[PDB]
Amino acid sequence: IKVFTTVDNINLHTQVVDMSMTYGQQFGPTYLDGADVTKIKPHNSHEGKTFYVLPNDDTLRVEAFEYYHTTDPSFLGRYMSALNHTKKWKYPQVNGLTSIKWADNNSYLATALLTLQQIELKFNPPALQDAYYRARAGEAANFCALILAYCNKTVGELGDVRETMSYLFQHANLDSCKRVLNVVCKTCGQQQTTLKGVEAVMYMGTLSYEQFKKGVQIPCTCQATKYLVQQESPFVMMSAPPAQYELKHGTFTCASEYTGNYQCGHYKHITSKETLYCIDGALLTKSSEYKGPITDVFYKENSYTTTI
Ligand SMILES: Cc1c(N)cccc1C(=O)N[C@H](C)c1cccc2ccccc12
Ligand SMILES: [Cl-]
Ligand SMILES: [Cl-]
Ligand SMILES: [Zn+2]
Ligand SMILES: [Zn+2]
Ligand SMILES: [Zn+2]
Ligand SMILES: [Zn+2]
Repeated sequence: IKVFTTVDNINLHTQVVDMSMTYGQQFGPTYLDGADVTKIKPHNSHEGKTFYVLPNDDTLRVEAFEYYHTTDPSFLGRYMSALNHTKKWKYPQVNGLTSIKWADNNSYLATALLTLQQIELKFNPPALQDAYYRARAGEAANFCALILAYCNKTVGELGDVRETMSYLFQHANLDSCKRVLNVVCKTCGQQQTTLKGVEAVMYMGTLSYEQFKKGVQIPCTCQATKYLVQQESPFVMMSAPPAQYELKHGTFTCASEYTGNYQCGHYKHITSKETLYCIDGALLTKSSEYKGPITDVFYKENSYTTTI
């Protein structure tokens, strides 16, 4: 039988396999829709199908770099292992967002996936960008399997939305983003650093974008005030340890609810549309008011300068 071997599922390579030998002896580690067939001999109904293989020549290595933006040999295999599960998850439309039916601890992925459908991101690696597009359109198995691989998580492992968003933002074009903070000490006085890229969109310490513009209470080298002078991003992520927080319809984009123990707990997603919508995977609920344990709030921005 003839088959196609790729690394990216774009450059397909016709292959004349031997039927008596395993894939493993001929190509090296070989996969089919995420399922490892390394140790299997070719069945007949495998004829002319696409198998992913671990880059075993320079052409393939270069093609893998250009599609995934990593040369880590574990990557292809971790991706394939995730996909082998994520492809059996369900991806219902809830309030015109692709969510995930709860399975294999995916609270955090659903929340990241819903959040990503509501903010402006361009992913640098083609495999992320192509899968993201496919995901907003309702088929998201690849996109979730990729998030798992890129974040060094595996199916069932407990995940933080804020770490996940953080890892993913490092594969997105934010080069053009900018945060100017000014920090004020009673004794040291004033200093302002610029931050760029990921560090420009994410702050750990309070949920309220308002409070950040009005400044917050951080330590000094000698108890100071860090305030926000200038923001140039399409959004901001404001994060803090879970605390009872009030969400007011129209003052934020969307948010992460986190209920339970450090790590063992469960993420839900609140999005501000015409009313407040709470998406718990496949389950949807709505109310005009919301008060509950929030850990991340996303906000819309273009260009803010301070009047201070
Ligand atoms: C940290 C983590 C990991 N590594 C994996 C899965 C979930 C969490 C978590 O508890 N995250 C929440 C949002 C969280 C993040 C940060 C501080 C927290 C303190 C108490 C309870 C929860 C806290
Ligand atoms: Cl890179
Ligand atoms: Cl990248
Ligand atoms: Zn090629
Ligand atoms: Zn890259
Ligand atoms: Zn599974
Ligand atoms: Zn000081």
